Amino acid sequence: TWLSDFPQAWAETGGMGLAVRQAPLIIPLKATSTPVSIKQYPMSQEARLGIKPHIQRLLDQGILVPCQSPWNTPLLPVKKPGTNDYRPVQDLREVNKRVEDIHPTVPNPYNLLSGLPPSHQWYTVLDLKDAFFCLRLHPTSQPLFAFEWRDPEMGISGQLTWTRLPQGFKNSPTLFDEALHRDLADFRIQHPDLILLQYVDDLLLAATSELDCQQGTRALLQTLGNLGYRASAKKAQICQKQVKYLGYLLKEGQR
Amino acid sequence: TWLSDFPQAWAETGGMGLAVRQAPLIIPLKATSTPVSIKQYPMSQEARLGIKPHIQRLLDQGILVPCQSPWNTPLLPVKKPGTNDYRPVQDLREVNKRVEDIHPTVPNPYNLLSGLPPSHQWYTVLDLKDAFFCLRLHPTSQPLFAFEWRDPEMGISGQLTWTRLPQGFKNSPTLFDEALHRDLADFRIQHPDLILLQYVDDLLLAATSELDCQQGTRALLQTLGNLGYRASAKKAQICQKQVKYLGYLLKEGQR
DNA sequence: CTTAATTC
DNA sequence: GAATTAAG
DNA sequence: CTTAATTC
DNA sequence: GAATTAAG
Ligand SMILES: N=C(N)c1ccc(Oc2ccc(-c3nc4cc(C(=N)N)ccc4[nH]3)cc2)cc1
Ligand SMILES: N=C(N)c1ccc(Oc2ccc(-c3nc4cc(C(=N)N)ccc4[nH]3)cc2)cc1
Repeated sequence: TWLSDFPQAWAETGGMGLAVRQAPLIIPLKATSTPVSIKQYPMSQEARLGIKPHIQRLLDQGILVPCQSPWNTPLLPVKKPGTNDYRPVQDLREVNKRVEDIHPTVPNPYNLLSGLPPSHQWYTVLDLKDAFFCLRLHPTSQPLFAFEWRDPEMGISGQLTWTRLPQGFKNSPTLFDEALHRDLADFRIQHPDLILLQYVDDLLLAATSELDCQQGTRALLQTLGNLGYRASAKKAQICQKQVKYLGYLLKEGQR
Repeated sequence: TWLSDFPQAWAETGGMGLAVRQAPLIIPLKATSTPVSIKQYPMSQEARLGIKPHIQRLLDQGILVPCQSPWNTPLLPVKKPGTNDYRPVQDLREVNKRVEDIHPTVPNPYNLLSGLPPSHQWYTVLDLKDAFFCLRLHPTSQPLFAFEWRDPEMGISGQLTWTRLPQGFKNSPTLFDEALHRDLADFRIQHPDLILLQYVDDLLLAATSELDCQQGTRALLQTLGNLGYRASAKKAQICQKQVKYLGYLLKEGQR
């Protein structure tokens, strides 16, 4: 009943996340950067109809808000199979080129796993849902990610932008990893005998016994829920001696 | 009257050369080499008519002789401007690949000229005509360079081959340089105060005074003539303080 | 005429 | 990978 | 739809 | 240099 014991921690039962302890992020631009406004390539009705539901959902969630900005980047008619799942994909390359670089602090999977001791063979893997959207963007940095949205049948005035850390932004993974690391520092301190590996939104908790893993997982879920993050209950691998993490299969202390 | 004083040394007055002091060359094959017989691509009448005179001249000079050989390489319809000067060009690449490698002892022009002292500013440049043809090929190595020659109007049976070091053979330049160096060793010994640079068939004699250059050039021409080599009287640059050698212009001690 | 390398 | 060179 | 890289 | 990839 992991699902029922922690209603707030699961994305399926706790509503959209919001890292309440994290201050809205301010995105520094390179010293010579000036806003760039790239025109939106005309989108076909089919692509527009596919994307529409997502845009409305995000507007309802307050993740997207109307705005007028000197910045503008293109939205793409992206999918995968044939012409389904039209999730909106923003081409933020011209924005990324004007944003100041930050040190890449997210360790590569290989080195991250090196920190997994043979002594801890009871694992719990969790992946946070819509992780980036949990981090607020400071109002001053919001205009930077604006894009155009039109509804030929009288819909929206013009531009919309993100109030949360967006997908496609070059520093989103790193900024999210650093945050969360900050939010989970106390948990690590409260559970010295537990191993916690973090790779952006993918978490691995390792314990020496099934009990400790159970007690540790309870604590982690409780903490994540309270902080405003949400884990996928569907994909959760709880207290297993064999789990799939970052492309590896952890078994018998191997990999 | 350099031309009249040394009839035997100039190609224009001494007949074809023949290095009488040099033993016929034997060309060692790689340890696993076996003869290769490449078919002659059909040659058009125009190409055949252009090449014909050269082949006959060489046969008359004994430089080319009939033969039957398990080796055979192609003759090419080579020219330059449009369809003139049809000098025979043999593709000896499959023969070169089967001949044992030798150390490249011919110095590059740059290093060779480094041996030209500022003290010697009176130059004489000579280039030997048909240098390679002056070196005899041992009968045992002759079959290696065979090619096909036909005269639709009943001319030659089949193959012809060289009795002299041929053009297109990978070791001809080096073998010629080494020979000649051997033939001119005494001259260097008899003229210690003279500088003699050799680059295959291109010679540069350098002296400190116009007189020494005159006396030295006389001696060199006499020696070359007696040994069986022939210098181009037309291109000869005699006792000049400015001469063109190996692409460089030697002047005021420069280059 | 082939063939090995260099460009685009 | 189809032109373009360079060279025997 | 772009755009930067990789192949052939 | 024209395809083919990969990715925002
Ligand atoms: N596809 C196209 N339109 C074009 C393709 C190629 C182009 O240029 C060039 C093609 C070939 C060379 C070039 N080729 C060689 C071959 C050499 C050898 N191995 N003998 C030795 C040196 C050398 N230089 C130099 C430049 C220009 C245009
Ligand atoms: N001319 C032709 N018929 C062909 C041309 C190209 C062919 O293959 C390939 C083409 C392109 C790739 C390839 N392209 C990329 C682009 C990358 C990027 N910068 N996002 C990152 C990694 C990557 N791999 C790999 C193989 C096959 C056939």
